[PDB]
Amino acid sequence: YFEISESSRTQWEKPQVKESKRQFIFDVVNEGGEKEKMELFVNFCEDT
Amino acid sequence: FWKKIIAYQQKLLNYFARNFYNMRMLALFVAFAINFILLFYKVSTIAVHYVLEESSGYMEPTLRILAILHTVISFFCIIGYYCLKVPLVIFKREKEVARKLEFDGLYITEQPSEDDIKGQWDRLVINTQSFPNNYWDKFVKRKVMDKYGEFYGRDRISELLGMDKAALDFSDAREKKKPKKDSSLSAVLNSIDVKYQMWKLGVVFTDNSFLYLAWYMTMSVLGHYNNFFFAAHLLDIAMGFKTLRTILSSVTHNGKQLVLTVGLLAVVVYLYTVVAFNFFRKFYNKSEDGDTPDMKCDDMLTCYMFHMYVGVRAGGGIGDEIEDPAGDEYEIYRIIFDITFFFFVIVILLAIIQGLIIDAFGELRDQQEQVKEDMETKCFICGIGNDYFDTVPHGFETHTLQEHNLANYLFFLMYLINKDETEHTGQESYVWKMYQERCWEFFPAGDCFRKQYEDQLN
Amino acid sequence: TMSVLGHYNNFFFAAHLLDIAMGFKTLRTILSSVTHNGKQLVLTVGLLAVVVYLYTVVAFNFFRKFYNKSEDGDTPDMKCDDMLTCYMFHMYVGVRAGGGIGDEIEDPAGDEYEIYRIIFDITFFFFVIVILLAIIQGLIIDAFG
Amino acid sequence: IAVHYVLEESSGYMEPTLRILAILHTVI
Ligand SMILES: Nc1ncnc2c1ncn2[C@@H]1O[C@H](COP(=O)(O)OP(=O)(O)OP(=O)(O)O)[C@@H](O)[C@H]1O
Ligand SMILES: O=c1[nH]c(=O)c2nc[nH]c2[nH]1
Ligand SMILES: [Ca+2]
Ligand SMILES: [Zn+2]
Repeated sequence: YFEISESSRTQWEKPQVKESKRQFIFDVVNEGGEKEKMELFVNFCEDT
Repeated sequence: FWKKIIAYQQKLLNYFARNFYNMRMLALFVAFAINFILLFYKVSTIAVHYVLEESSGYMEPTLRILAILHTVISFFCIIGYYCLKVPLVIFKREKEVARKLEFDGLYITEQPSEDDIKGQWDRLVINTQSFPNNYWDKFVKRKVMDKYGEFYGRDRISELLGMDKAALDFSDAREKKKPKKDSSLSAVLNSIDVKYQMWKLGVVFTDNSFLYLAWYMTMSVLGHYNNFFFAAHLLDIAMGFKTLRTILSSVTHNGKQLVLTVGLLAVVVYLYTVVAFNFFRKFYNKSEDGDTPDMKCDDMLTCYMFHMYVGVRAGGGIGDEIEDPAGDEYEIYRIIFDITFFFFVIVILLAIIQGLIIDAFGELRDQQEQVKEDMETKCFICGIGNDYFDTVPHGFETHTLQEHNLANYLFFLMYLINKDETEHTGQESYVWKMYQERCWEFFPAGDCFRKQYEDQLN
Repeated sequence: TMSVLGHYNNFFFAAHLLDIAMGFKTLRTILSSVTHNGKQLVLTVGLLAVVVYLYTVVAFNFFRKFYNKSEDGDTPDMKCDDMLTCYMFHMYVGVRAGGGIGDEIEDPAGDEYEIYRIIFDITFFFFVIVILLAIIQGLIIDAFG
Repeated sequence: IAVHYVLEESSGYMEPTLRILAILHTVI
């Protein structure tokens, strides 16, 4: 359990972040291998 | 002198074998260039002449040089692959026939079923002074004699194998063999085995790729008689590229079904031709003017040819290219005729014929995709799924590259053959005995080291 | 750049109607389907080119007199007197024709080469139109799917 | 006009062969 900021929630809800999340989800689910799925997810976290 | 010439000749053969592929692609360039030059002919004036419409003017000598170079390169491309893959085919066939002779007795007890071309042809090599020439087992005759001589007649077995039964014990007593130099005459006559070379040539002409190379060389030679014969070499890109090989294989993949459905289309069009020839003859006047009629259905042969050549290719069937039935006593009958022709021949049967080849192409591509998907989902040797290894990072890659590598298995088999029999370890001797007795239970089948020690390891 | 060129010529603004392709997902899918099987599509187009070239060679060597595309007998517009124009005619016309080259070339009735030319036309219609064009179309359709 | 369907045969044996074949087909 930890704390999430309302500013963080707003930035996550901003449309550009949503587009990035959609693109990342498609990339990992379709062609992203399950071997490095966590690596790709952490990279996506840092970019976001 | 002889040693020098033989060394140079063997060097040339080795060079051609090494550069077989490069020379094939060079032939591909030469075919492309020759055809690009050929694309500039024109007919000039009766005596008609095919002459280049060239502005620079250097194409004609360039074309002649390129044609000569293509013929030379094709000859080199056959000499290569004759020095490269013919030995492999000969070795494989020799191994097959030796194993059939030993384990199966296919020329002592069984005999070929009289319909196998290769089974019948391979009889000639059995009674040859050099039966194993690429195959490692030089005592296949001796072991066949030991296994079958006592029961089926030692004399008959020796006569069938073309060998001497009384020579083995004498050889074990003393060798009694003398080497010799090569400058002597008729030594090549004594050494050559015309029957073995005969059988080898028969196998080579049976080989498919050698036949393709021979056809390539023949078309290259015909290109000198007529330069347009070099156009047939543009089809080599089909073999060069995989998807084109798939496209060509799709044509003959459903070969029997395609032939039979073409025959069905032929039969139904013949029935329509019969109906038209018996009832709708006056509608088949393909003459633009009333001066003379060009009747296309006055006889059955021409009516059938017209139907096939025109109605099948027509978008709307025969009714597109025959007269209009308005204001006729047979108007409704001919309307039904045309509609049924368009439905059965064009809508259904032509679609089925096309779909057979399209689905064959799709099936071949899907089979290739499934093959590629496999060996990425399960191991080739054990068959265990990839995820079980993938529980640990890089697990499947480590298992397939350091634990169950088929290349490693091949290298192990080579190491067993190269290693002396006395110095085999316990595992090496175990594998060697099982391999010699053709017992493939040493291969891990559904189990691995990690699965066996799944709790000791972690 | 196209917007700037639109000031030089107002019709250059037509290229911006293609932006709906990027705007909408299914149009992006349609455009991506064209290049999805890019190598296979290029190679099968090349195969169609080679086979049509072979048919052009055969026609130029044997069936030249049948390629008169002139409506009147005053002057002949021969389309296969040279290989380049014959090949261009074959690609531009026979591929687009429903029944192949035989739809747009002369009629072979009452000729010594009648059966040979009938086989020529039927094989052209089968290999080029029925098979190869269908394969080219199906590559893109299946890429979209 | 009276139209007749007649074999365009060069050898000339097809017509009796055709009749024999038709009878054989019915029997078979
Ligand atoms: N027992 C196995 N031994 C080796 N490779 C295996 C085995 N089981 C499955 N494989 C798979 O076979 C593939 C071998 O790689 P690949 O065939 O591409 O090698 P290559 O011939 O060096 O490559 P390339 O075709 O690019 O020249 C890998 O994807 C590997 O996971
Ligand atoms: O370790 C880190 N990872 C990050 O993504 C990051 N962003 C700011 N600072 C950071 N430190
Ligand atoms: Ca020992
Ligand atoms: Zn394995």
